[PDB]
Amino acid sequence: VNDTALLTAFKQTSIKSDPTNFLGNWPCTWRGVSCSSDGRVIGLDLRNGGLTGTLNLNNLTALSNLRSLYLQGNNFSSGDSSSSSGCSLEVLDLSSNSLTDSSIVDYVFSTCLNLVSVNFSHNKLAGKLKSSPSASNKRITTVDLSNNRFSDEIPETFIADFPNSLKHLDLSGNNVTGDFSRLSFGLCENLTVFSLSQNSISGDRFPVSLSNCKLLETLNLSRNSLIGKIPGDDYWGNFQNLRQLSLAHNLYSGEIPPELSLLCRTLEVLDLSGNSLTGQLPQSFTSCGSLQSLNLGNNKLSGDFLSTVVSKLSRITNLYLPFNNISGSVPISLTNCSNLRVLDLSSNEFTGEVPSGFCSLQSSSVLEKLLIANNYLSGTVPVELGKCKSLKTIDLSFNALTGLIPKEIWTLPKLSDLVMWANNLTGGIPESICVDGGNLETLILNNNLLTGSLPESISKCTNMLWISLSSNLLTGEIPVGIGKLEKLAILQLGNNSLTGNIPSELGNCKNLIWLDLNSNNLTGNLPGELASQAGLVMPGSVSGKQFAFVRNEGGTDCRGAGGLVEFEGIRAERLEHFPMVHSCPKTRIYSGMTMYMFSSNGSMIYLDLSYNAVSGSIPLGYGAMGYLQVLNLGHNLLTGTIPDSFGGLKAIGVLDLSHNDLQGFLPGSLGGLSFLSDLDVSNNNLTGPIPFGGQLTTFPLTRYANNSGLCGVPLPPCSS
Ligand SMILES: *[C@@H]1O[C@H](CO)[C@@H](O[C@@H]2O[C@H](CO)[C@@H](O[C@@H]3O[C@H](CO[C@H]4O[C@H](CO[C@H]5O[C@H](CO)[C@@H](O)[C@H](O)[C@@H]5O[C@H]5O[C@H](CO)[C@@H](O)[C@H](O)[C@@H]5O)[C@@H](O)[C@H](O[C@H]5O[C@H](CO)[C@@H](O)[C@H](O)[C@@H]5O[C@H]5O[C@H](CO)[C@@H](O)[C@H](O)[C@@H]5O)[C@@H]4O)[C@@H](O)[C@H](O[C@H]4O[C@H](CO)[C@@H](O)[C@H](O)[C@@H]4O[C@H]4O[C@H](CO)[C@@H](O)[C@H](O)[C@@H]4O[C@H]4O[C@H](CO)[C@@H](O)[C@H](O)[C@@H]4O)[C@@H]3O)[C@H](O)[C@H]2NC(C)=O)[C@H](O)[C@H]1NC(C)=O
Ligand SMILES: *[C@@H]1O[C@H](CO)[C@@H](O[C@@H]2O[C@H](CO)[C@@H](O[C@@H]3O[C@H](CO)[C@@H](O)[C@H](O)[C@@H]3O)[C@H](O)[C@H]2NC(C)=O)[C@H](O)[C@H]1NC(C)=O
Ligand SMILES: *[C@@H]1O[C@H](CO[C@H]2O[C@H](CO)[C@@H](O)[C@H](O)[C@@H]2O)[C@@H](O[C@@H]2O[C@H](CO)[C@@H](O)[C@H](O)[C@H]2NC(C)=O)[C@H](O)[C@H]1NC(C)=O
Ligand SMILES: CC(C)[C@H](C)[C@@H](O)[C@H](O)[C@@H](C)[C@H]1CC[C@H]2[C@@H]3CC(=O)[C@H]4C[C@H](O)[C@H](O)C[C@]4(C)[C@H]3CC[C@]12C
Ligand SMILES: *[C@@H]1O[C@H](CO)[C@@H](O[C@@H]2O[C@H](CO)[C@@H](O)[C@H](O)[C@H]2NC(C)=O)[C@H](O)[C@H]1NC(C)=O
Ligand SMILES: *[C@@H]1O[C@H](CO)[C@@H](O[C@@H]2O[C@H](CO)[C@@H](O)[C@H](O)[C@H]2NC(C)=O)[C@H](O)[C@H]1NC(C)=O
Ligand SMILES: *[C@@H]1O[C@H](CO)[C@@H](O[C@@H]2O[C@H](CO)[C@@H](O)[C@H](O)[C@H]2NC(C)=O)[C@H](O)[C@H]1NC(C)=O
Ligand SMILES: *[C@@H]1O[C@H](CO)[C@@H](O[C@@H]2O[C@H](CO)[C@@H](O)[C@H](O)[C@H]2NC(C)=O)[C@H](O)[C@H]1NC(C)=O
Ligand SMILES: *[C@@H]1O[C@H](CO)[C@@H](O[C@@H]2O[C@H](CO)[C@@H](O)[C@H](O)[C@H]2NC(C)=O)[C@H](O)[C@H]1NC(C)=O
Ligand SMILES: *[C@@H]1O[C@H](CO)[C@@H](O)[C@H](O)[C@H]1NC(C)=O
Ligand SMILES: *[C@@H]1O[C@H](CO)[C@@H](O)[C@H](O)[C@H]1NC(C)=O
Repeated sequence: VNDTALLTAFKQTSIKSDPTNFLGNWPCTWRGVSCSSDGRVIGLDLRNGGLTGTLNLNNLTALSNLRSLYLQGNNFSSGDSSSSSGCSLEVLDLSSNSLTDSSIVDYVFSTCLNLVSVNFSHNKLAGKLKSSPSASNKRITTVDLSNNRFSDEIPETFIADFPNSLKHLDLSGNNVTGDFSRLSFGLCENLTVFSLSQNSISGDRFPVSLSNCKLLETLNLSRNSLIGKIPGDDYWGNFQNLRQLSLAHNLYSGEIPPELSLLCRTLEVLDLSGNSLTGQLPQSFTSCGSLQSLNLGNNKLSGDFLSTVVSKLSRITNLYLPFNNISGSVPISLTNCSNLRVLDLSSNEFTGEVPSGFCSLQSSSVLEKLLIANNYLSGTVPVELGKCKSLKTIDLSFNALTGLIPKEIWTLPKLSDLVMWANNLTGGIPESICVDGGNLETLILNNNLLTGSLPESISKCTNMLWISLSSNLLTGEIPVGIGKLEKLAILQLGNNSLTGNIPSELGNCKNLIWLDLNSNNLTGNLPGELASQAGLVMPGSVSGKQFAFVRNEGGTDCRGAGGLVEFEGIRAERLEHFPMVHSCPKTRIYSGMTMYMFSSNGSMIYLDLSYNAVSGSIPLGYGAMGYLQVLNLGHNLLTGTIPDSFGGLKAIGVLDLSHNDLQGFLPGSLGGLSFLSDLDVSNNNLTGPIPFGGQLTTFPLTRYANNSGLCGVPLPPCSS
């Protein structure tokens, strides 16, 4: 069994697909294989090779001298059981694969006594935790079981049963359970990084052994169900080296113990967000000269501690306090934080004016992100913000601002996200956008009082992902240059007074997936190029953004098919009381993060053109939109017939064609539409039988009413 042969064996009895030809030259000359001088294999590096196969580690460990095995970033599944061979690995990397049989972990823990670092992260390893590395293993230092599918309670001695040289143990990203106080860390020597984050571990007390981890640098216990008070008193003196602590998204309550400031000699990161903490950051925390990231969001904190305490922290660079009860005016002492790059105070009870002193710092300010959404700020957008040349994101939405958008905002060089919807801002969009100022990714100013037209200059914002200007007082034509924005994914211009034709150039927007021009004054014909991207849409950087969708539940009497709104830093409760939510008698609020449902070769997703004066026939190409979930062409002057191609709108759930002048029959293929949950073809001149398949026979009468001779259930039968 020569080493040269085993790899070829592995290549034939494992690899199922090599679309990149990563092994075409297949001992030492081969790709990924590193050799020693004596002519023995000691390393196999096949990371990110797009390999599809079935890994059985015993066929690689047969190699006598193999100590390095990199298979991370592939599509390897788990193979048969062990053929009983000897292991010599020191480094093993099986990350980002499709392993499922966790026996591969029991084998590496039983054998592989020279194992230094192992990583199974981002696989599908299932089952309960059981085996810890062999006691004969005297070198293992880092072990990463994170982001798998492990289950059930953790063994009481699991962590403690690790060799004494362990330094880094990552168990985050599974669904293990258990009262945390019953878990033993043992003497917990040499341990510096430990994470149980993102599991279902309960516990109202910490285990006593944890206090033995005197060398701990990162303690991450976030996204569990730990309850009670944060351990105070002298407890945090055990961790004289702790640099990062996270107790976020647990069930902790009470005040933040002043004794937690024992970590302030070395603490660099604290995340206590997502609990039910009250009071303020105790004054004792002034000694945190090393703290860089303070995240206390989604709690119930209040008081003046931003000024009494946080302003005294010099190394602060990332400050998060959104979703709290902090009232009053924003403190100006926060400018004494000279190294502050990101600041988030959204969803508090702030009053007064926008903070601006950050920019007139004796030096240039490094502030890049300023977020104060869902507060009660008033006045105008300070022109002083134009001095913060490092600014990239500005979120002032859902305040009570008024006045114009200063020229100095639109010329901030690095600006990227300009977000101030749900205010009373006036003025227009400069003709000098993205030319003298930053090339934006998001321009979200819906529900304001802006006026004028949309500058043709918008064509210069080639990085644009999301435009929202709905419910303003805009006029003019939609500039044809919009078609140059090939990264533009979302475009909302509803509830304005726009005139002209729908530009054919919209079809050049390669990534456009959401188009809302409803309730304007547009004329002309439906451009056929709006579907010219069906089956070609690539996903893009617009994904991963907080949104909320308010579904108007009032048929066609309610204008538009709902409301999609950017929702960073905003409370749902504040939306459910927005009068535009009362615009429809009945509503439901969906919320989440923007996420494509196709990896490539997609189509448009949302199209609302209702309440205009567009005329002509429905372009047949519109039936090709396979991922289209909404099509609202209602309330126009459309003529002709409903294309039978509409039978290929497999993803559609809402289809509004009412209050037009459509003739002919309903395509029978609509019956094949398995997600069609809301159809309205009433108030046309449609005729003939209603398609007998799908949900079309169960809809209310009002969805077919006022036509010229429709028949069939739910209408009277056509034969009488
Ligand atoms: C422990 O451990 C843990 C784990 O376990 C961790 O955690 C982590 O962390 C991290 C950090 O980073 C993160 O990541 C990140 O994130 C972000 C986002 O975030 C957000 O969100 C998320 C999500 O959420 C979700 O999920 C969850 C769970 O799963 C839940 O809970 C929720 O609810 C949700 O869910 C939802 O959704 C989903 C999806 O869709 C679905 O499915 C469901 O159903 C629903 O619907 C989260 O997670 C987060 O959280 C956070 O935060 C918060 C607030 O803050 C808090 O509370 C928490 O705790 C956390 O925290 C954190 O953070 C913070 C701040 O914030 C701090 O402070 C602390 O410390 C911590 O850390 C939130 O909410 C994003 O953004 C990202 O992404 C990024 O990155 C990546 C890589 O990694 C890439 O790829 C991408 O793209 C991006 O990037 C960016 O950035 C960069 C830089 O770096 C660059 O490069 C790029 O470009 C970008 O940029 C930007 O910008 C620019 C300009 O500048 C432009 O251009 C562009 O375009 C853009 O825009 C990431 O991913 C994660 O997430 C976490 N996880 C967890 C689990 O949590 C921690 O860390 C630890 N700790 C310690 C150690 O201490
Ligand atoms: C700290 O701030 C939070 C967040 O703003 C406050 O919680 C909110 O308090 C209002 C008070 O009316 C709650 O509204 C009530 O809720 C239910 C309907 O959900 C109903 O029983 C009442 O008619 C009323 O509308 C609101 O739901 C609540 N928000 C959340 C997310 O729980 C809190 O009151 C503030 N605390 C102090 C001491 O100021
Ligand atoms: C832009 O369009 C609005 C509204 O017109 C559309 O709706 C109204 C019904 O609301 C309907 O009458 C019209 O045919 C379109 O479907 C215009 O404002 C409306 O003007 C009509 C004129 O009869 C008045 O009866 C309405 O009260 C008035 N307002 C509303 C809310 O309807 C507006 O004039 C148009 N602007 C331009 C520049 O064309
Ligand atoms: C920008 C993209 C990525 C998106 C923001 C994406 O992330 C969202 O998931 C987006 C596609 C989701 C969020 C809200 C959804 C609608 C909510 C709703 O009330 C439903 C009622 C009924 O069930 C109908 O049949 C289908 C309806 C209309 C849904 C269509 C799909 C929507 C729009
Ligand atoms: C690991 O090597 C063993 C030993 O060659 C492989 O087991 C054989 O697989 C072939 C092909 O499927 C069968 O015909 C034999 O009956 C198997 N047993 C033997 C030879 O004793 C095994 O398939 C290899 N595993 C992987 C994942 O490559
Ligand atoms: C990764 O490999 C898995 C199998 O391990 C592939 O999943 C199969 O893909 C075929 C099409 O090639 C489907 O017919 C099967 O139903 C799939 N099986 C399972 C269990 O999902 C998967 O396509 C591969 N992914 C790649 C190469 O990106
Ligand atoms: C479109 O935007 C306008 C902006 O004025 C909204 O008009 C509001 O309508 C309500 C109806 O109850 C009035 O109470 C408000 O006073 C109006 N706003 C203002 C600023 O006067 C309208 O609701 C939006 N939606 C549509 C037309 O469907
Ligand atoms: C998915 O998109 C790809 C993009 O590559 C399409 O395939 C290529 O399209 C480009 C133009 O973008 C042509 O120059 C290539 O000749 C195409 N290659 C092919 C077809 O192999 C692909 O057609 C799209 N798929 C669907 C279902 O629309
Ligand atoms: C079908 O058309 C009739 C006639 O226009 C509609 O009845 C009108 O309803 C509006 C508001 O609902 C009233 O202001 C009118 O006075 C009504 N006219 C008559 C003659 O009664 C009816 O609502 C339409 N049906 C649907 C489902 O839209
Ligand atoms: C582990 O800790 C023990 C006792 O403190 C020490 O002797 C040993 O050298 C440490 N091992 C490593 C690899 O640091
Ligand atoms: C505009 O001002 C009025 C003043 O009464 C206020 O009620 C309204 O909420 C403001 N608009 C917003 C916050 O979008």
